[PDB]
Amino acid sequence: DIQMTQTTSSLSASLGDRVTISCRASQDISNYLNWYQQKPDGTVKLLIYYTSRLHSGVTSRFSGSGSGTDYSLTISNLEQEDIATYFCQQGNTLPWTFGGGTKVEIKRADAAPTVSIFPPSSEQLTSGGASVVCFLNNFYPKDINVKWKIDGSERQNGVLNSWTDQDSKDSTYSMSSTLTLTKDEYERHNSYTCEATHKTSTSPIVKSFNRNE
Amino acid sequence: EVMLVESGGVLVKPGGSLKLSCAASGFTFSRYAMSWVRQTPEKRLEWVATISSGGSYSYYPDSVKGRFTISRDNVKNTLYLQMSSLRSEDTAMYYCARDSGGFAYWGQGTLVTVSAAKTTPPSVYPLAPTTGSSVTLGCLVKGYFPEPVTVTWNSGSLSSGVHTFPAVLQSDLYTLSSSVTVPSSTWPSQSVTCNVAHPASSTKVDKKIEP
Repeated sequence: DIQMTQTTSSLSASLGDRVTISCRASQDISNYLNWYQQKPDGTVKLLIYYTSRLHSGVTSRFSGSGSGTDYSLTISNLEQEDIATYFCQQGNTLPWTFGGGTKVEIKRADAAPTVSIFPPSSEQLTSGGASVVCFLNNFYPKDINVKWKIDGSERQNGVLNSWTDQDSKDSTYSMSSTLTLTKDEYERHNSYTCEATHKTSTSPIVKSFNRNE
Repeated sequence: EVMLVESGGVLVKPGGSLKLSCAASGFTFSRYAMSWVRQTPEKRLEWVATISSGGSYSYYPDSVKGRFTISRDNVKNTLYLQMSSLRSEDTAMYYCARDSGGFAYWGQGTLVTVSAAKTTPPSVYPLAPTTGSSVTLGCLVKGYFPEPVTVTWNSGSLSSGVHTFPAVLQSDLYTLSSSVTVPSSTWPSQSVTCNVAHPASSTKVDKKIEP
């Protein structure tokens, strides 16, 4: 089997940049090299086949080049709609095999997270559980740290974090953090705080509520 | 327009069998070889099967050879993948594609989850909130299995300012959440509800965000 390697698994580039994504085959594949784009929502389309042939309906901002073992996908000028993962694939010898993908991030100006904290719903409490949720929305760059503090002490067990893909329209990221406690645990404490560290603020960005209020 | 639509991806127990379908339209189906390609949760793509235009010749990689069978109906314009002896590592999004130059067209995919874990409906909780011009609300969708669920707001009338987070699996149950941001003048004077659908449990529930 032939192994396809995209040595860069992610890149960050600015709107208007000419962007190059590279692919190396473990042996000469004689120009039988195809490129795919997968959007964050999972949609896949063929961009380029046989090294350099633009597939019908695809924007001409995409092009492909190469020969032997080394191939490249070029984006002539990066646009907002290009947030996606790009995969190479050899069609020289069975089994057909794919590279591991290169995710393209749009480098935008910094954006501070909007932080929101939510106490457990009365419904969940009545059932014996207590999830506290903290949304950190529309920030850039993706680098962010979130701490939960309960009566001022950090809590790490019972935390579930999730991140959106880069937003197709504004190029920001968002994050959700959920701290799940038992009702009994939740009721032993007063102050619940979700504290984010991001480059847009020299101090932590804090949202909090007190059970006694 | 060329269209391919996969179906049949559901939860199946290890050792089990499942038949996927792919409905083709917008091109002369019987003139093209057709393929299945799958993608693991880690986002790696793997070619699964190809069948010749006339249906006579098939090809599979060793990973699935002897367990999967590709077939087609050149009157109904449908492609099939019969899977058997399924293993948890067969868990993937399964896509159907036309062979032309490359995998020239792809469907939206159908999710096959191979797991011993039990089907469980979500518990849906409102997230309600200290004011500003905009207010953020949300819906916590907790403890369901398998994926997927779909979340909308106000029956889809509210789409702007929505973030729905990818589900995360822990201890055989998924949790996800969705946030929506609206003008403070719109809530609570006007209602906001989240609508959560979980096909595996046949549920569709509405949860009003009450102050």
